[PDB]
Amino acid sequence: VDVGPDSVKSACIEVDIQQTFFDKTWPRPIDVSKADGIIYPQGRTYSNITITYQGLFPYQGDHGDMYVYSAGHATGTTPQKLFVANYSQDVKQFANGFVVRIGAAANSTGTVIISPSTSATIRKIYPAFMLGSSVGNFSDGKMGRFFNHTLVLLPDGCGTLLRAFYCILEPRSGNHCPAGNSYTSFATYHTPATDCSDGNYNRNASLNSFKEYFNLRNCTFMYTYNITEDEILEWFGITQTAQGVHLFSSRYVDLYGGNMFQFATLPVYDTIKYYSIIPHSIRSIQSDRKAWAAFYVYKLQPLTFLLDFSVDGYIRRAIDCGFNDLSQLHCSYESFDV
Amino acid sequence: SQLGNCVEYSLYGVSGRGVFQNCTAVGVRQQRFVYDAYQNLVGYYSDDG
Amino acid sequence: TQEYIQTTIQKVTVDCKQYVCNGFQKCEQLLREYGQFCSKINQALHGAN
Repeated sequence: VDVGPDSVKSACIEVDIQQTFFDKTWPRPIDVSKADGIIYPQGRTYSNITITYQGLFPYQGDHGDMYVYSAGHATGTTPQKLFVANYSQDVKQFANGFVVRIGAAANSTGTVIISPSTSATIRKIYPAFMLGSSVGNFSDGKMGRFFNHTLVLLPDGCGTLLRAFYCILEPRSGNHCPAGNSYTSFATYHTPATDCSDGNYNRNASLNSFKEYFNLRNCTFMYTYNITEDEILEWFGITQTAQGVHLFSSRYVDLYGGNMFQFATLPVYDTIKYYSIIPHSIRSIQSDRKAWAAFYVYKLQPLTFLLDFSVDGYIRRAIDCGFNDLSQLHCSYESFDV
Repeated sequence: SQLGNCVEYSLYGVSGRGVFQNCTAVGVRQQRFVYDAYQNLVGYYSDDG
Repeated sequence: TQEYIQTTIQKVTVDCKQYVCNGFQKCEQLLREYGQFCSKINQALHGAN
């Protein structure tokens, strides 16, 4: 698949990694009683019943891994260096997949990470992921390099589309790029000043920044999904079976409720073993920095849950039957009230 | 065309015998097949709407 | 005349899931296809106790 032209820049934008600024404690563990993180049973629905169900669920009380994106460095009206967390090097085992809590803090007053004394209203931002079968290091020894075909889930268009592609990422050799000099971390970015016009959003802004660090080769697919903009908390999930990689989301079926339904299957058949968060930095001017909501990643495992299906079929309440002894009791009677 | 009758059915691979009735929707529409607490099929969203 | 009248029996509960499968996940996976077997064992003994 033709995924557009290669970047023609001789250098990448310099990336400043300062993890201290991203070491925040904003815990939002899975609350199963509020049905957080639940992927709806896939081939069917139920109405007005309480039953146990076996499937891939996050654990009750799991804090997950918090990630937060920030504004880059600036001087007045001229954005400079990107500002990121050490995320690209933090490679996790995929296991059975994961769910992501996105935009939970939206509408709250938060912090601009790059400037701790500066407050701003928190806005939802979508996570970017890099997933694959094999990992290792880059030319200078830093980790986070993926080999062969890598699945990249890269939101773009200032949060209006999700772009999913499976391709070989060939590190570019220019300045601050992964096969070049003075490399730290790759990162994606968009520049609101030119990319997020009220009308014409740049649907390739994040793709184009990704392309500055890597050449995309042998892409087997590139798919896009549309996202209507809002500030609503949503869940995203990813799993993998013999049929491919399954992408789940709450926004196309249960927007306000949060249950996740499958929206896509990707033809990715090698086993995903590793994943990482692609750090993203927004090249805002100094005078227009926003607070971006943190997202939380929680791992899935084959658990039995007690699921309370409402008349309209949504799961609003659940019990993690292995959480504690009290939970085991509720599950054995298949009821929330014993 | 056969509401109220006992019919054999095969709905997207799901089969058995039963009687269909026109009624108020419950469950998630997108999931097509509505099951009860004993895992019987108890409702269905048809492609005719 | 001596007489003994039994009024109780020893009360016993069983961790049915452990009894049957000993912590093995493959077994537990197959055990699930027998329905809520262990719930029945536990409830019957709970009532008996």
